[PDB]
Amino acid sequence: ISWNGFSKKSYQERLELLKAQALLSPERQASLEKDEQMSVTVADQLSENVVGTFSLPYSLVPEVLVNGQEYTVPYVTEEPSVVAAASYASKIIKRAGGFTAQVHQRQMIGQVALYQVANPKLAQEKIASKKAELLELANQAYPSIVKRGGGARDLHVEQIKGEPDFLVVYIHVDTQEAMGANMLNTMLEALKPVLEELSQGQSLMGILSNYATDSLVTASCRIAFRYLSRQKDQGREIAEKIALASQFAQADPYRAATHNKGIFNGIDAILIATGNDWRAIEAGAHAFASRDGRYQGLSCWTLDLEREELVGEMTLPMPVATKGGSIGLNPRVALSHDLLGNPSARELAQIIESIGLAQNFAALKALVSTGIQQGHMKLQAKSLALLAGASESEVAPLVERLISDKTFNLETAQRYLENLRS
Amino acid sequence: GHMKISWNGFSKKSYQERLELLKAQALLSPERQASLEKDEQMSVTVADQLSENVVGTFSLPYSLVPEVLVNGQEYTVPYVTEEPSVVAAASYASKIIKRAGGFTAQVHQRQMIGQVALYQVANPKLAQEKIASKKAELLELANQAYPSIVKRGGGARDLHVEQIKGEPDFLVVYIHVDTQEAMGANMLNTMLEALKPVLEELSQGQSLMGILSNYATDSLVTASCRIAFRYLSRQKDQGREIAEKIALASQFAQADPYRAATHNKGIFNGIDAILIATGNDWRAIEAGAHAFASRDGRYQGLSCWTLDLEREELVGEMTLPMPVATKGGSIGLNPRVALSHDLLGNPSARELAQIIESIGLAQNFAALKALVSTGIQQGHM
Ligand SMILES: CC(C)(COP(=O)([O-])OP(=O)([O-])OC[C@H]1O[C@@H](n2cnc3c(N)ncnc32)[C@H](O)[C@@H]1OP(=O)([O-])[O-])[C@@H](O)C(=O)NCCC(=O)NCCSC(=O)C[C@@](C)(O)CC(=O)[O-]
Ligand SMILES: CC(C)(COP(=O)([O-])OP(=O)([O-])OC[C@H]1O[C@@H](n2cnc3c(N)ncnc32)[C@H](O)[C@@H]1OP(=O)([O-])[O-])[C@@H](O)C(=O)NCCC(=O)NCCSC(=O)C[C@@](C)(O)CC(=O)[O-]
Repeated sequence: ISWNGFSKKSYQERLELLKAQALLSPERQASLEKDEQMSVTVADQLSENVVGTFSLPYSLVPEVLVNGQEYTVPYVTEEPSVVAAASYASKIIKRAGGFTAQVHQRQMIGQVALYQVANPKLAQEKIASKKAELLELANQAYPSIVKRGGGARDLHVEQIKGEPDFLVVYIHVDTQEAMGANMLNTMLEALKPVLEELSQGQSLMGILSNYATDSLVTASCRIAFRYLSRQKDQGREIAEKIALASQFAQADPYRAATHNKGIFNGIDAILIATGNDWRAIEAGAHAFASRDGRYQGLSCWTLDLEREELVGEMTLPMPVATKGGSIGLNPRVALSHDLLGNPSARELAQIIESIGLAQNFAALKALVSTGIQQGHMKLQAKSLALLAGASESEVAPLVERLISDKTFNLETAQRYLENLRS
Repeated sequence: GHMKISWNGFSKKSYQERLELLKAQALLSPERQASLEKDEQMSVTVADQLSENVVGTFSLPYSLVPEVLVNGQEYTVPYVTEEPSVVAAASYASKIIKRAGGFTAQVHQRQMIGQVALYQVANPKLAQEKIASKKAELLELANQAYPSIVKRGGGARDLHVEQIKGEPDFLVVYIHVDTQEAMGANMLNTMLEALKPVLEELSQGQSLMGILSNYATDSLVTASCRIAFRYLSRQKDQGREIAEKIALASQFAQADPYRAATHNKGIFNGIDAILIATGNDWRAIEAGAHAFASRDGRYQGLSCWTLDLEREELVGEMTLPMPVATKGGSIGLNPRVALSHDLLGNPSARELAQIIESIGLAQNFAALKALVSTGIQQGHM
């Protein structure tokens, strides 16, 4: 069964189409049809001073092809056109072969800040020359069930200049599937007393870093010009303008901020659905956006003129998880993982990275062609046309006559739908 | 000050007791209090209007951060977060800072920046001089396509052109528009799209895009607190060391981007919580603020904590772009978002921006105080 015409289906028809796809078990489908929410007693366990619950929309972005595997992505967003834009971009890019994505590394970085170090140079080399014992110390409670390529893998000391000067020790630990810093804090808590003794300094803090450069993930798409425009040869011009738009985000931070914001309309939507910490992802990615000395766009769009293809690519820190937190407490988050086929943490990271590039593509394509206002008043005319009882074959001629008028309401679509039937 | 029911021991109250205490405060109307007691949620029919392909609704916790004193006015702040200890830390930090006199905050400006990128300009210098010398007609043009914002005190205020070098060269026109209580995305892009045809003619170039910018440097807001050392520790003699170590933690975030990211992440645990509660766009705030953190060439912490040794006080300060809104979006559609604005006394957009700016510094304060003293090992309650 295809997702064609899913645009124009009603809420009840969307749930029947999802049931036809057979993506959810009987229990999860029923849970979704009752619109089961996280209970107040559960929310009382996740947060403090809880006095109720707050609800947001829950949507589906279909036909997300990542590495030859197709997914139905769950979105949680309150902003109109975000889901429609990701769905439109996902369909086009699926026709172009889908996304290719990889996880370069998956390790979390912890750091211990030391200060009041008499000689940072000798302390740097003294701690460095005990790297083996320091990592052996950090690995002593995880000798084999973790020490199979996981565990504390690397350590190094660096002199960070400034006011004052800090001696920072970075530890690199294999994260596994859970969002548990229990691994990290066990290694940090034991290294702090030793690092103080080796450096003859004082420890300021031992904390995880959300600048997760040991968890980079890249996704890419390759779109033939013929897929960008129905017109003859104008798919190349749209491609040229999308590559220019990507260079603008590299040149002006005022554009980079908006460029990267559009990326995170989708990334945060799937991060919320899957119960992931979007503040950590937003921080690491936006810090990553200025790694070359200036805040620039997080994705690149270039032209392959000889193959006649538009190429998109984006690398971000994406240390997402599939266990822990609200994943096992929020029943709709568990349903979101089931919906995606229970992907691994690395597989989920490549799906999120792909929808962010898909979200970015739909924004740039609209900005450089029709504009972003046009696409905002076509979805209203569409939703108002469905509330007026229009069939699928008559939505399009009703939207053209509604969008023709400056202002239209439900009473406007109803009168026009009646003339269409007269 | 007494004669007003206090929030002491609110941590230890049960869910039903929290609603009774909130009812005793008399902050919500009979309808809003009842709406909260029924735990009224946004319906699927309403959510159907906010998003596409809606197949249900997604629920998050909804919490209260009490005793948020901003500019001598006290508030009960609503939080929507799924992360444990976030609400507890913001409540704890707000109580201490309330004892220290609360927050002082200001709004420097409240204008949105839109931009039109031009390329293929034969003479960018002459095109720059042609567009600049017609600022008056261009901004009158920008206000003629959105007349309703002019009738309420707002609209396009300033314009300027910039030559951005590179490959290729861009000629970018920035407009500064007064949005009033709205975030003004629909407003701005409507004005930009109307300027695009004219700017093409003035420059004899091609328009690439006309779009709002989330780098809202015309909407900076800073909040600050001033905490005597005696308030930093219950021992009333260890507050100096706690103060010194929080200032060191604040400078670590200025020196190491690996710390700055975590430092700024803790800020937005609270900022995003109140942005969701009030129906505001946290993606826009996250993007502009994190871009703002690298304005001096390196990604650094967004807040400053310094020592006033002669006054024996810890000083905190944070400036962020905060172009929040009180009308539009899901405001007035999500019944809990309208309840959140009522709970805060229906503050103006500028007053709301100073509450959000203050709670972000309060969140940052509680994190630094813990990392530098007990540490954040698990903190499971
Ligand atoms: C929104 C569209 C797709 C409308 O464009 P359209 O012409 O109305 O599309 P369509 O209705 O003719 O159908 C084409 C396909 O698009 C999908 N689709 C189309 N409509 C719907 C719908 N109601 N609900 C669900 N899916 C929809 C859907 O897959 C559909 O296929 P179908 O199902 O018919 O076989 C287009 O105008 C667009 O891509 N706009 C871009 C909006 C965007 O990218 N992001 C929204 C956030 S706005 C923002 O501020 C971010 C930004 C833009 O600033 C970032 C930046 O500046 O870089
Ligand atoms: C958590 C406390 C307050 C406990 O520390 P404590 O002193 O043992 O708590 P307490 O019960 O003794 O103090 C009571 C008061 O504190 C608040 N409070 C205290 N407990 C609760 C509770 N269960 N529920 C609701 N409110 C609570 C509340 O205001 C309460 O007022 P009262 O009811 O007594 O009148 C303290 O240790 C703390 O502030 N820790 C900071 C933890 C934190 O910042 N969490 C945020 C998420 S972690 C994060 O952001 C990542 C990070 C930190 O790396 C970012 C960064 O690096 O900056």
